[PDB]
Amino acid sequence: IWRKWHVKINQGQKRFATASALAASAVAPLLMARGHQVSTVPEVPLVVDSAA
Amino acid sequence: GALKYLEELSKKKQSDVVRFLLRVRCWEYRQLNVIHRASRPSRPDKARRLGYKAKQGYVIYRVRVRRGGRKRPVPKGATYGKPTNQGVNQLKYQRSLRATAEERVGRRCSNLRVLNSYWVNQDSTYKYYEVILVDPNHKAIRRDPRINWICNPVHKHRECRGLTSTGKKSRGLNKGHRFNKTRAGRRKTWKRHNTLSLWRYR
Amino acid sequence: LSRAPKYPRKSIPHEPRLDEHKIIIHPLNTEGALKKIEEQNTLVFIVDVKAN
Amino acid sequence: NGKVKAGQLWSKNKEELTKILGELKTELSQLRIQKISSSGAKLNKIHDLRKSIARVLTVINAKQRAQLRLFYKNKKYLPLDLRPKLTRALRRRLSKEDASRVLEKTKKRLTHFPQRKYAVKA
RNA sequence: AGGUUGACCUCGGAUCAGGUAGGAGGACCCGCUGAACUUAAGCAUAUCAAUAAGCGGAGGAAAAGAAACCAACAGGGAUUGCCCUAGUAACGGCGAGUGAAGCGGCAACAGCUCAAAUUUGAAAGCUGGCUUCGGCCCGCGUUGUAAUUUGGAGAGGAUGCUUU
Repeated sequence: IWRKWHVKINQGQKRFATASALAASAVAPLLMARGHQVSTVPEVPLVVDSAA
Repeated sequence: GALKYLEELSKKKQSDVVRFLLRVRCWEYRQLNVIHRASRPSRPDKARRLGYKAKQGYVIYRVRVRRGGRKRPVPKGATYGKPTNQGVNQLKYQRSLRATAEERVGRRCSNLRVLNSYWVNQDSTYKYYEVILVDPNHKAIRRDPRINWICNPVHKHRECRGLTSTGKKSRGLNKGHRFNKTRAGRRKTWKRHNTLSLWRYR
Repeated sequence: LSRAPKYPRKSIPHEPRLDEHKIIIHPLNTEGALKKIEEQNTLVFIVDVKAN
Repeated sequence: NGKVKAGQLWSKNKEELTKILGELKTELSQLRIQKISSSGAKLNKIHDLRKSIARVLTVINAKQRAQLRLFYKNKKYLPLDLRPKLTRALRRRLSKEDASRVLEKTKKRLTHFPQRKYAVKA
């Protein structure tokens, strides 16, 4: 059980990867290449009113 | 009070009066049994400062133990291993003869709890102790808040676990740099220093 | 002095452990018993092992 | 027949309970010989009388113990079977009053300086 | 009656009245006792190891614990445990090796009881037995049970307000 199970990652690298994923989520070709069905989505990124 | 005078007289153990009393009492105790009940403490000041009270449930037992070192129970008194450059005559027991006396008195009276014990006399062969014991099942003991802690099951056989005064002295439970290895428990400290602590995000 | 207890240790005295319904279980229906009935005026029973 | 309900037994007193016990034991002793002599539906009946004897003995014992507890209601020493069982350590444990006894100096200190109810403004 | 009648002290008896101990479990805990294989070219220091086996004693935790402490600072402030101190100070044949602690951050925090005093204008204290539950008895105890005091103080005064 004293095998190394967890990985310690720099928080700066974690934040970098989260920002890169957020930037990639706004690219409509990347959504289709990742497999989402976004052909009927009116705009990317999709922002809905908070009153709803 | 008289007990101040008894304390200052008990400090002078080489005076003529104290040596005479110790001699006659050693004779009496050597012709009595090895373990026998004392009707009252022969050193009332020492018993009182160690916790004895003239209340039902407090018992005094007098005991003599053979003084000196110890010997390993090996055949013909010899070891068949690597040479140790020393004989079995010079091995020292790690607990006191006082602690041995408290254990034997507790085994004799298994229904009581050993509170403390004190030196009363000695000769070339024996050392003599008087042991204070408390009855946990006596109502006078159980109703008194100054002593009813001993009725709890965690204080069963303090003399067998080193929780008496001589046990603390032999375990070295003192504060400071001279007691670095033993102040919190020697084997516990060794296990703490020898454990390998591995964290998740190491 | 004899004992004069302030309370009985056993509140209810126990019933006879070996009474007659436990002593006699059933007779024997074998030909040995049936022969002994006519030739010996003897009845054969199966009884408790602890009964004399 | 021979299946005595416990609701009937809970109203009887000692002597007729012993009489019912005796007649059930007698009929059981007869029907064991009937069992070893022939095969029939009497095996259900011997089972019923065994359970009926058990019920009668249970009712008699319960009433005896209730009467003994009423007799020993106000006495200092009770029989060991009528004393509460708990565990051995629980029986040897200090009573609540002896555990809650405090010294008189402690009583004075807790009387004149207890734990107060307070709050700290932000 | 005095060759008698008793009081204490010590030691005994009882299937006396009431209780308690033993064994199990033993992963963790507190002690005692205690190796060798192994590693040092071999090997009596050493290392394995203050371990395994053996023995005694507890609990849901145990143990420790309110300084005869650390320090040498502008001083910290019971105990325990984690990180760090630190593979450091230090110890060690012919060297293989061994190896803490103060400070600092954190989890959690909690403080107290006796002996040594004359209540002396009143043993004020307590086990047990019987109770009509009001109490009454047999006793323990003055070779000291209550209240008071524990070093942070306290005892005595003075003083005027607060507290239950």
